[PDB]
Amino acid sequence: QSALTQPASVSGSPGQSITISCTGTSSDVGSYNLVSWYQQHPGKAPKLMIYEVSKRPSGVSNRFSGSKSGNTASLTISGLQAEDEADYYCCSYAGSSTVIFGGGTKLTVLG
Amino acid sequence: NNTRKSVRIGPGQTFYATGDIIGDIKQAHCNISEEKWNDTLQKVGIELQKHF
Amino acid sequence: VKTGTVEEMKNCSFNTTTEIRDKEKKEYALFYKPDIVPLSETNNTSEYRLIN
Amino acid sequence: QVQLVQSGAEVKKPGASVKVSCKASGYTFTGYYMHWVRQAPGQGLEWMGWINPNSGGTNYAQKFQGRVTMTRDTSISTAYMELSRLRSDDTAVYYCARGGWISLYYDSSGYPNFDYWGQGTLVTVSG
Ligand SMILES: *[C@@H]1O[C@H](CO)[C@@H](O[C@@H]2O[C@H](CO)[C@@H](O[C@@H]3O[C@H](CO)[C@@H](O)[C@H](O[C@H]4O[C@H](CO)[C@@H](O)[C@H](O)[C@@H]4O)[C@@H]3O)[C@H](O)[C@H]2NC(C)=O)[C@H](O)[C@H]1NC(C)=O
Ligand SMILES: *[C@@H]1O[C@H](CO)[C@@H](O[C@@H]2O[C@H](CO)[C@@H](O)[C@H](O)[C@H]2NC(C)=O)[C@H](O)[C@H]1NC(C)=O
Repeated sequence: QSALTQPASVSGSPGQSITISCTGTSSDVGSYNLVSWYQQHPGKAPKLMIYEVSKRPSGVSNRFSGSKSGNTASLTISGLQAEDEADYYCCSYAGSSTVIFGGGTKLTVLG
Repeated sequence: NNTRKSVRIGPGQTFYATGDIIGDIKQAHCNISEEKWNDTLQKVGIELQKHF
Repeated sequence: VKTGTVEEMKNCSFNTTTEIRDKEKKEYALFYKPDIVPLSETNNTSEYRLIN
Repeated sequence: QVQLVQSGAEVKKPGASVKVSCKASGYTFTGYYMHWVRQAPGQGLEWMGWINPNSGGTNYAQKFQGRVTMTRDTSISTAYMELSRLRSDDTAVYYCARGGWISLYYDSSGYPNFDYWGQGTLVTVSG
């Protein structure tokens, strides 16, 4: 389907700031502020990391952040550690009471 | 979030009507502020106390 | 409706004349209950009429 | 704390029908929607649909019209998903998620924020 286009993979060293983009048409993410980023380790169920791209969840550290501009959202991670080695997905609201998930990526830690 | 249909009857004239409904069914509603309404009611009451 | 059910609307079907002066086809539309009235004293719940 | 559990495992013949049960505890079952998602091995997870346990209304995405039916039991507070016409590519995992709050004044079905998940259930079609 015409899901959200997303890159393949990224990398970064510990203590470095790295951002990952996720974009879609105006109807998917442009006309609405409903976006969410999900972290998924192998085997275990995914866990969400942000509400509406801006409001942080309870019990989640301040290392992660996210911001939307135009027709693309960006998830930024500051102070990389070994706990960030997992898959990241972007999902949003597609209109007519539907939810669409992105392709997803994998994050690697140098060293 | 209703949507419109297009039924054509007679020469060059159409009648519109509601067709399908997309999205969860909810109820229309109206909203007023409580404190402001109560203050206005009390003001009107004290103004009416002069006549009664 | 596909998403559920609504109590304030009824799915009424009736025959309407097409662009041809004498030719009828079936059509459907959703109508609000206050605009719907039982037709006659005969208690046939499948028949209704507009309030007109 | 809030807990969600599902069945252990299920195996069925190709073209057959399967059923999955997901149960919740720690919160009122009639106060929130329930989203169902499917994840293929090593591929992007797909969203199937959502179900409202109050009136029984459900909605599904395209490519699944009439092939999947979702219902619930309010007395025991469980959600059942039935699928039919299985295909060889249906070997995947299924998860149930807790979505937004039922307000009865403003729509909240489309909000994609769901936090509490379960261990899921694995389905395979060897054939
Ligand atoms: C309230 O109701 C209105 C009326 O129903 C509703 O408007 C609808 O919005 C949806 C958007 O989700 C429209 O669907 C799209 O229509 C365009 C044509 O204009 C299609 O090209 C789209 O399909 C393509 O893109 C999709 C996503 O990019 C892909 O998934 C798909 O495979 C195609 O590539 C898509 O169908 C719909 O057309 C309108 N309705 C009308 C009558 O045009 C509105 O969204 C509702 N609002 C709420 C909050 O419920
Ligand atoms: C209201 O009832 C009418 C029938 O009286 C429905 O129209 C039919 O719907 C079925 C299933 O979608 C179609 O196979 C028929 O072709 C339709 N008939 C006509 C004349 O178009 C209508 O869908 C019902 N309303 C809603 C909201 O479902």
